[PDB]
Parts: sequence; C-alpha cells; structure tokens
Amino acid sequence: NEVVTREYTINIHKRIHGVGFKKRAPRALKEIRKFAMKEMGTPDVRIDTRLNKAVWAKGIRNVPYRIRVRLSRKRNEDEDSPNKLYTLVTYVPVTTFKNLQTVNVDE
Amino acid sequence: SMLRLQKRLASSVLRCGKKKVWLDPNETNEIANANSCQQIRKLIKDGLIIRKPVTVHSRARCQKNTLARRKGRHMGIGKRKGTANARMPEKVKWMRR
Amino acid sequence: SSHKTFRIKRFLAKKQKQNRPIPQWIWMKTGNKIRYNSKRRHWRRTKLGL
RNA sequence: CUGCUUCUGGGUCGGGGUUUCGUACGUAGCAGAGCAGCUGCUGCGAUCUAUUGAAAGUCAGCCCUCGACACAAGGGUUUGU
RNA sequence: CAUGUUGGAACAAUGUAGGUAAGGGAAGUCGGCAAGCCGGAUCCGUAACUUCGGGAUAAGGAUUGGCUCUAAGGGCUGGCAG
RNA sequence: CCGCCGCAGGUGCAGAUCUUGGUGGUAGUAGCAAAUAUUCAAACGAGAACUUUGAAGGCCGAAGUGGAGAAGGGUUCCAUG
Repeated sequence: NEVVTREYTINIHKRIHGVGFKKRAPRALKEIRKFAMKEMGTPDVRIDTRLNKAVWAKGIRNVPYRIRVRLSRKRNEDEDSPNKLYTLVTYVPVTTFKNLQTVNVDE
Repeated sequence: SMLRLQKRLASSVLRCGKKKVWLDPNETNEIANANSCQQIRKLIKDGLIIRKPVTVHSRARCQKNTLARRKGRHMGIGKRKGTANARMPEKVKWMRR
Repeated sequence: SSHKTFRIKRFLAKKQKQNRPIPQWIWMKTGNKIRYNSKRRHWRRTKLGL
C-alpha cells in the first residue's frame, strides 16, 4: 500500500538547463529531491551517498544527462517527523537508458 | 559530536597530516572519549583511527612520454620554446669536446 | 616577543593577575557599590602600553 | 497568459518525427612510413578502410504519442443586494 | 583549506569584470584613449643613420603536429673486438 | 513648602553651523557582490545552509592558503564547561 519501491529514469539535462556552471551538480540534487517529492508523495526525501557520487562523477559543470534511480517510500523510523513516511533515493548503475520504462519492482 | 582534538593528536602520533587521519565514523563515541595520545595508540592498534594511503600521483604517462623523447618524438621545431643555447649550451659542448 | 626581559615579563605577569573578574561574595557586602570589574583589559581591544 | 477526470486530464519516462555535429566504442582486414623478434607466420605502429550518415545530444519555452508509470474530485483565506 | 563578516529564489533595466560580431574599416575622438594586431623557437634576410659600439628580434619571408625510421656526436675493459 | 514687608543675585531663552544628553523622519532603506564551490548521509543537540565525522567534488600548487622563526603582541597557548 505505502511501503512501495519503484524504478525511474530522471532526465536531469532538461531539469538542469540554463543554470550556471558552479550550480549544475548542486541544482541536480534538488530536482532528484523535487522529483522524489512529486511521485512518492513524502515531503521527507533522504538521498543516497552513492547517488551523490554519480551526479558529481563528471564534476560540478558536467552532470550525467539521464540518471536511473530506484525510488522507495519506506515507513519513517522512531523520533518521528510530522512526515509519517520517507523516500530513500538509491542509485541504479545503467550502461544505456535506451528503451527503459519506469519499472514497478517488488520487495 | 566534536573530534577536532583527536584528529590533531592522531596526526601527531601517525606522523601524517590531518588530511590523512581516518576517524571511524560509526565508532564516533569510542574516539571522542580518548582525550590523550596513550589512549589513541590503543585506537590505532584496535583499527578505529587509520592512516589513509597517499593520493596516487603516477608518472607512468611521463615515463611513457620521456621514452618518446629518447627516440626524439615531441622534440620537433613546434616543441622548442627556448633557444639552441638555452636548450643545450655551446660552452657545455666545447667543454665535452 | 619570545625574547623577553625580567622587568617586562614581571610587568606582563602583574597585568594578567589584574585581568580577572570580581569575586561574587564582594557584592553581598554592606557598603557594596561594585557591579563588574571596570578595569578588565582584553588583548585585541586595549594594547597594554609598551 | 494558461492547465488541474467527456472513462478521462495533465505530468513523467520511453518511442517516433525534427534537427545539430560528422562516422562512436569494440571488432575485423594480404591497409599502413616501418622497426623489433622468430624460420612466411609473430609483436609494435600514428593513421586508413569496413561495420557506420554511424555514435551522441535534441524543450528545459521543438513536434506527434496513446506505450509504460504513477497521479488527479483535496487544502487555505474571504466575499450578500 | 572551506571561498574569505551570510544564505535561498530568480536572470529585468543600469552597471562592474570577461567575450564575440556580417560589410566597411579611425569615417569616432582633443588625441587610435580603450581594445585589437604582433608575439616562442628554427632557417634565410635585414635599410637610412652612426659617436662604428650600435641601429637590430630593424623591416620582410618560410617553417612548426603526430607517427616511424636513418645518421652523427661518447665511457669502458685486450686504427680491432668485449 | 509658601503668602506679605524689606534684602540680595550666577534671576526668565527658540535661535548663537550655541553646549551636553536624549529621540526622530529617511528606513526595515543603502547594504551584507575582491582572490572558481560546494554536495550527500550520519552524529551530538531544544535547535544545523554554517559544528563534527565520513564519502564525493574543488582550490592553494614548494616565489604556497604549506612547515618554522625575528620584530611586535602578552596568555591570545591547551583542556573542560
């Protein structure tokens, strides 16, 4: 019902378009957080360190155009925020994003 | 909470910079109540505070490039900035002869 | 500097021991009028002479 | 200035179309100044040729999807002759 | 080391600091101011004038990558070997 | 503390770009723009853009933002709160 895990590919290239060279990789982290908030409706998003490294792999100016992201709504653990559930945004290494749909994986 | 004391000490015991001292992020509380060097020397041996290895500066392509220079590649007219004298002076030749 | 004279180091020694706050049993006295130590001497702000 | 269910609508991703650049990596070759090493096979070699108008990007303020994937009848503040 | 005593969101005018511009080319302007050209090395070539030292990197040209060879320039042990 | 009768004066303020102190409008305005840059999780904690740790990305690039001193400073050192 709520504890859902679903795959997405995020076109960062058209969420990052026009923004300055010293704010492309930092911006890209916010439209994976804005993206995570939009689909899996939790104002609490917590993004993985491996997914950070993937965005900063080509430095700050150059960012991967398309990225593959497993998005997982989990229950929020004790010391509860007003948010009852959070999203864990984990990286999925992909060779080519060609003919990749948004996959509803199961646990 | 605060580990600035025990990155300075550890660096002064390991004889590296605090650039290289690896304080165990999951064992934060065991490092924070060391408060002295005798207690840090335990936490070197017990494998918490670890000396990170040197960031690799390989001169493998340098060696590979210089083996082309020994053959006389990258040594044409468009790779000479300094004069015939500045590159290999006449007095040093006349000395050799 | 590091290189000091015994007269200057004695001068600095006095100006350290004068640079402490009031004891908090002094304001519980009868004819008490002292709130804080007015002659407290910080090392950025006032430069001690010399 | 617009959109927020005619059982449908926008969003996202994918695919098309468009278009930009100019032929990807790998692999193969009796192609390659040669040179080294083995008695014609074997290394090294920029480059060239084929695969390959290939590869890559393409709305973020490009075009068409009817293909996946969720999501969408909700919240807030006010207003009476 | 953590951007120099702050962040976030935008990307208007006017700035400040960098660029680029078709065709013309100083017509701009007090005035080529600012900008731009030129620029390293190697090989040629170098005028007036000169106090014979200079002028001089005058001026003016050609060349420059990558690869793959060829030749030349040496130590050391017993006109040649190792 | 004051009325009346005398006495005495450092005896009456709006000003002097007066003196001292206080408070306005401007105004929640100008501003917080020199030397490329931050980002992710976690910890402590009432509280994190700034602390600490880890991982990443960068900078100084040995005529350094590095390691030591002299002048000068004088406790700024170090720990803990």
